[PDB]
Amino acid sequence: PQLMPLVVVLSTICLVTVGLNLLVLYAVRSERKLHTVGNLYIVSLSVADLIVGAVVMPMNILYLLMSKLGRPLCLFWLSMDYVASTASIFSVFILCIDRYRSVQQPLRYLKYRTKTRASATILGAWFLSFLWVIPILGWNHFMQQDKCETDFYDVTWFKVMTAIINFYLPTLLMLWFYAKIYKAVKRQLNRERKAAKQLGFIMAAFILCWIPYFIFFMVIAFCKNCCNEHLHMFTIWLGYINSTLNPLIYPLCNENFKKTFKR
Ligand SMILES: Clc1ccc2c(c1)CCc1cccnc1C2=C1CCNCC1
Repeated sequence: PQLMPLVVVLSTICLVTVGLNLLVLYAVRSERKLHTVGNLYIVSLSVADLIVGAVVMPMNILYLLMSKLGRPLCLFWLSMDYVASTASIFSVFILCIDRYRSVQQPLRYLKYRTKTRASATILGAWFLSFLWVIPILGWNHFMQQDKCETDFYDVTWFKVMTAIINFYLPTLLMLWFYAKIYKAVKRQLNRERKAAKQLGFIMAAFILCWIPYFIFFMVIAFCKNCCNEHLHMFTIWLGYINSTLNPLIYPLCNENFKKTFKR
């Protein structure tokens, strides 16, 4: 009776998130000058972003309006949320791989940046994401140990290991890549400058949005009586606000999106 208007606001977030994602997808599939050989990489993120919104928005809202469906639907919800997040933070990983390779002194380079390899690496990211999904459905039947939380919530060590891997290794390798990109930018004395700003703003938006979620998650990872239902919702939804913002963060630095966004 005192939290429903907030639920309505989070529901209103859905329309703009889905609209922005579909707008980016249509922009890529329309303009040849915008149909860049590398833009397809970021498209993966957008596609993942779109999935996120849908597969998370009503269901999680249906989690808030209701108090504490069945097993298959909620399990699929968790699995697809996990695959969407992993696919996003590996589309960004592929983007940083490609920026690192392309800005590294391109003498015997620029010949491994085609579109077939773009599709191949996107397919590989999707396949590895599904391989990460498989544990969500099959935590049981592999090991032998009303609400539907993560199935391995009672297992602290696996939780810590997966969080550590899927945050540190992407984010730390990404910071390495961004630092070397910035070093190359500084030594190479504007489109490259705006690409650097785009990568920097995407980095700032995750780090800032998913540092509270991860810090509180890792505090939970060793103690149970340390976070209620409140200090977690306000972090998950800042992260999803970040996912919504990324389609609008794209034109801020790479503003070639002018004509296609105002057709
Ligand atoms: Cl960068 C990032 C940030 C958060 C998460 C991931 C990736 C996926 C892996 C992962 C593993 C253990 C616990 N939580 C998660 C995350 C979730 C929970 C499900 N809903 C989406 C957010």
